Amino acid sequence: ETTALVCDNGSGLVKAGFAGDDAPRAVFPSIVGRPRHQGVMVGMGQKDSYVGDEAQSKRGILTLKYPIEHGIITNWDDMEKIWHHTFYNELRVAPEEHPTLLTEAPLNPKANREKMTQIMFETFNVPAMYVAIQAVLSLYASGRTTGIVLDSGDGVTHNVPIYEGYALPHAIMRLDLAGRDLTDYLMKILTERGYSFVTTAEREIVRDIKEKLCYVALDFENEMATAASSSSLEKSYELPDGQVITIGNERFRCPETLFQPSFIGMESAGIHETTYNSIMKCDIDIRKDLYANNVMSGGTTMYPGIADRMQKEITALAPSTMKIKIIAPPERKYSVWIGGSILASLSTFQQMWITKQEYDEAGPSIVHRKCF
Amino acid sequence: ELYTKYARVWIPDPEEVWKSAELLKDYKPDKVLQLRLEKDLEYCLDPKELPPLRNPDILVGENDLTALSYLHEPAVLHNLKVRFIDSKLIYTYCGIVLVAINPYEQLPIYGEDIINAYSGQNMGDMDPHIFAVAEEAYKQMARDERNQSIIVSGESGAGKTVSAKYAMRYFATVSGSANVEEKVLASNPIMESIGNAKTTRNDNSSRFGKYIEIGFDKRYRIIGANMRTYLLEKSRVVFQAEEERNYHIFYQLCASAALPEFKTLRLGNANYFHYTKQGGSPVIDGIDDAKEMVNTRQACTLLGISDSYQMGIFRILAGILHLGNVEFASRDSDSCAIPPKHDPLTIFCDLMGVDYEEMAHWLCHRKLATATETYIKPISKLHAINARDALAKHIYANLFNWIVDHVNKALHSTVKQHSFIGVLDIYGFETFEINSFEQFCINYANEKLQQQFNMHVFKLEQEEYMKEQIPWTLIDFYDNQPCINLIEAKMGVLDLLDEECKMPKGSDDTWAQKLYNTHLNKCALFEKPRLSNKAFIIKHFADKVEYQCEGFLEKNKDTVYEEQIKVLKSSKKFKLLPELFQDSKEHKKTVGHQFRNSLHLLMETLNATTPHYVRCIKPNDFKFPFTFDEKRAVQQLRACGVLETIRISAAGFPSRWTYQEFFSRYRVLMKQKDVLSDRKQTCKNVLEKLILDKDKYQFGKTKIFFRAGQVAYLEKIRADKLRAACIRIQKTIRGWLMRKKYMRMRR
Amino acid sequence: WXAXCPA
Amino acid sequence: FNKDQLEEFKEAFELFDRVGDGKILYSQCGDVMRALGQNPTNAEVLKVLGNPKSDELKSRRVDFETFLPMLQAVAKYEDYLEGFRVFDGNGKVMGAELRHVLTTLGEKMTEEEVETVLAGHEDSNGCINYEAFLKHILS
Ligand SMILES: Nc1ncnc2c1ncn2[C@@H]1O[C@H](COP(=O)(O)OP(=O)(O)NP(=O)(O)O)[C@@H](O)[C@H]1O
Ligand SMILES: Nc1ncnc2c1ncn2[C@@H]1O[C@H](COP(=O)(O)OP(=O)(O)O)[C@@H](O)[C@H]1O
Ligand SMILES: [Mg+2]
Ligand SMILES: [Mg+2]
Ligand SMILES: [Mg+2]
Repeated sequence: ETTALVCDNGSGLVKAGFAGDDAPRAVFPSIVGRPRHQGVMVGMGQKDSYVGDEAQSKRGILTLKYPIEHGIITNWDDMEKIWHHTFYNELRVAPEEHPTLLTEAPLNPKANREKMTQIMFETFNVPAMYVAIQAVLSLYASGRTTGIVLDSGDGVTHNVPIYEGYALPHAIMRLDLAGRDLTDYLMKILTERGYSFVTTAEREIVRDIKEKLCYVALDFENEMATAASSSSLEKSYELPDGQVITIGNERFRCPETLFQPSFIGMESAGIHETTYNSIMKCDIDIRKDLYANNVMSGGTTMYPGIADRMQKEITALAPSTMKIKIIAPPERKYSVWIGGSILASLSTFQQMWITKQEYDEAGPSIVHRKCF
Repeated sequence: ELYTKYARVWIPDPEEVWKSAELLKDYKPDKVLQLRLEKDLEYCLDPKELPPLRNPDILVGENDLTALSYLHEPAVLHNLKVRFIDSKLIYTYCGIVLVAINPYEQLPIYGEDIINAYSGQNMGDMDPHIFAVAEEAYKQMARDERNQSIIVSGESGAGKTVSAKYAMRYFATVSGSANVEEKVLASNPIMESIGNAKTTRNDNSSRFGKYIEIGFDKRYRIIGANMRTYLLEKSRVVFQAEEERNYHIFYQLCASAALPEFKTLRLGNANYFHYTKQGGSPVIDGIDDAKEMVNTRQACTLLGISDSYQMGIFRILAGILHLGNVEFASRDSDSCAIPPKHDPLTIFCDLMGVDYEEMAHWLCHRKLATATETYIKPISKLHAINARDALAKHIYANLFNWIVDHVNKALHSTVKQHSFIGVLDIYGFETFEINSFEQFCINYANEKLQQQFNMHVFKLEQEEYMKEQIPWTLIDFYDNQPCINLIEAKMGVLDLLDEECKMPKGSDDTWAQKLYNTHLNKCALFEKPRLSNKAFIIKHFADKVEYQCEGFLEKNKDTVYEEQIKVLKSSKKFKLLPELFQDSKEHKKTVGHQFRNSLHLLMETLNATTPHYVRCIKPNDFKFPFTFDEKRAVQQLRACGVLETIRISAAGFPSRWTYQEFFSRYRVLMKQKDVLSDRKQTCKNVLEKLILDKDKYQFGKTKIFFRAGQVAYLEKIRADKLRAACIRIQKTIRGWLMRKKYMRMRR
Repeated sequence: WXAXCPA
Repeated sequence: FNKDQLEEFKEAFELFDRVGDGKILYSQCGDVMRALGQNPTNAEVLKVLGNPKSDELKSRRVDFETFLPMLQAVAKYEDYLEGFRVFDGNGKVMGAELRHVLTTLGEKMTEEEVETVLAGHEDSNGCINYEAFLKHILS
């Protein structure tokens, strides 16, 4: 009859679709462009601002803003433009008619959840909605009731252990390393080889280079010695104008910064050693079952060899006699959406929704008690 | 009281359910009754009931069970039994329902003289006969453009097929034009081949509803017919419990395998293939599948399936059997593969004419397509086996639909159809030692039909009441809607089953737990069996039935990966295979959801149409001609729901009389000044004298109603007076006989 | 964010 | 009963003695009682006889002196009319129905008894004037 909308705000991609189907039918970058140059021609259809695939198409003349930085929504009018575009232009469905399910990272400020509810009820008039933790949804997607989720998109990285369907909130970790701040580093190392990508439009090109050519070394010192000692490792890529650029050790050297955040000047350990510290914060009965399932989720885990590097150094840190297993389905970029698509369709979930009546009675406050 | 010296009552007995006792000495108000038997007994009246009274003997044997004053299990059973054994009448009006006991014998009651006698009559005047139902449908279709339906129900073998057969023959006789009836009959051996299965209780249990529509031109000549089917059991294709078979056609096909044509199929014997093997019993006593194959192909040929197509059918069915033998080796927890040059899959790919490498690939992977980007990913051995089995089930249900379409092409006639009369053969309520997803579905269907029947009877009686201008409220309506909402509604048993299929690490243990948390004390109709965490009990209209959870997640799962269908559609070897599919939301649906949707289309058909019911009973298991058993029939009347129909009419006003015939009967009671030449007001007075409560009887304009007790009083009091009158005359007449004996004394 | 970070 | 009555009754009783011992059988007791103007039912007759068993009812013999208390005990129209009007209301009664009820209900009689009492009272339609027949059987 009526089937929930499932929308994942993320950073970078918005991905959205109807509950109970196989893959998101709208996916596009969450990016708002405003034109910065003087417009010369008259009678043009020239437009206030552009969203998503429009802004990618015209990006040479636009300034591009991301309205979400480290899973926190920083600008609200931009975000409303992105949601408006999602429902009317991408899905072409009136939000009065469909419950909505919205996704978020853990330990981010409560004002984010409050204002994200207030906008959905008051401007869209969505009849009911819910806000869900990204990591939880990856287990629904991967068919497990137990595991430690390692999740990284653009923006926030976080670990959440889950055991038999119970969360373990004191062990949750959050890390700001992933995905954007890899690219902002890749621009600086490419400057060392004599290319300068400064503008916000050039950043999208560096992001595409990162998606195509980077990979994680099994041993970081062996491959730096090798690529110092050869050109065998070295690959060249064609910029949008037809120039060609050649990239050597920089291509493995960039995603290594996930495992040694001191490269960009962070304090914390890398993803393997927050994963291990997260399992260490759990009680000793469960640990054998957390080591047996590590579910990797979100796009920044897509680099080739990131699973095998994870398995190798966690096996170095772990006690010798337990199997470490890393689970990394090729789907994983969409896991959070697929998990939400399953969850929003369960019959047992239909009592969970915040309904408009409860909001009208109790105000934006309700979200914190009812959700998570 | 009603209990007196030489009253009669029924007492319960284990070897025949009920036996008749005389009341040896009267009851006075507790602990015991003194009872005399066809020898002598004293019986504990126990917390609490009196034993049921027995009706006065004039009522017994009269056509309509509602005429009986006392309505209860043993009076019903007795009336059926004395009619069946002593009279050898097989048909009986329970209310609107025709009850038809299977005689296991041929009878002269069918023929054109009888048909002409029934033509034009009302139901009431002639004794009950199946023609008396067909005639009602025929005339109501003449009265009103509304289509009519006839609904025939019970465990198969009760003879629902023969009861439809005669209704059609009636239509063919009363008006003529043309061959269609014989053409309709000739379809049955293919429908019984594809759609019937051995079940632990029975053979040739049909597992699907079948609906035949007979169309009429404006002058009610038969045009022709079209056949529909519903509620097909699918899980049987891939799963059987002990002592069940798969659908007959698989075994007929296996036993044929030595024949010349099937040599190419590489068919084995039926214990070889995993889909036939599971049941335990390839063979049946007295049904020999090799001979049945001939009947099947002959009926195909009369219905003019080309012998080109007939081979195609057996190709597909052999495809399914061969498919089930394909077996997987798991090579990760998350991944599996088919062991190289697997022989079953090779033979399957030959038969289906597809690339072995593409089948072998698609069986083990599934494809997930985002807008721009596509990922081919492995699946668990568990999912690979679920997928394979959902493919077998989807082939079979399409093949069944295609065969039924070709039979429609044979039956259809082009002259436009003014209106139609439709005949529904549908299985009855089902209960076994063990109950499983098949029984759960069958019992849900029967509850929904029983609701629709309750509605129709309530409507009819309500309209008759206001025809007689009595207030309506006196007829209560008994409503099973709260049980339907238990099964179908949101957070129902089915809705939680469909949830637990997609839930991660779902299992029947967790499913049963979800049931208990949701319903256990929130409802009155749902109960947990005391000793088990694995079963649950639903109180149906007919009985409590206990279901085992342990199967339902295996059986409820269908999902079919589009890749595997596209591979089959690509097959160029032969035309029937791509023809089946010729036609993505549906491919997700679970078997429970498909069944629930098929049932809506059935109810939407029947609500269009005004029903007449038949019920069928199978009085003895061993097919002994004209024998009856209390202990079987008491079960079957519950299964067919005659007993609720009766007890719901036992409350109410079961008995009805003309003022004319009541007065004619009971002038015996009436003091000659108290008799007026007006019947109505005289009797309105007399009944006020004879029975205290107007609450027990109502004056309708032309008929008197009474509650279930009241006619017993009238016959008892009548007999009391008539006995006294006879004794008083008789002795004085013997006075004159002694005068003649004194005349003897002089002689 | 609001303090320990730019967002 | 006075001496004259007792003498007439004794003479009648002795006429029923088929053995010469001055006695009748129990089974004849009812016949003698009815012959003397009483109209007792078989139930009343059996009651005054003491509900005898088959053997003594069929072969045990009692003299007048033992019979007499029984005759006394037994001795000690509008209902008859209404009883016949049950089977009427034009004042007639089927011969078949009266025959059936007298031979099938109550203390059923033989077909010959019914033919004997019914002889000459039914017309061509098979109807009995029951007031006249009643006067006849009460005479
Ligand atoms: N009204 C009837 N007159 C004569 N024979 C009857 C009648 N009803 C049933 N029978 C007998 O019942 C037996 C079995 O009935 P039949 O309809 O053939 O069962 P079936 O083949 O299993 N059809 P079904 O029960 O609907 O699956 C046959 O031998 C019939 O002759
Ligand atoms: N194939 C790939 N290899 C490496 N990184 C990728 C790949 N595809 C996307 N990314 C990067 O991952 C980030 C997007 O991850 P995503 O899950 O879409 O984030 P979010 O969950 O916030 O939408 C971006 O940095 C994107 O450039
Ligand atoms: Mg994400
Ligand atoms: Mg049948
Ligand atoms: Mg048959």
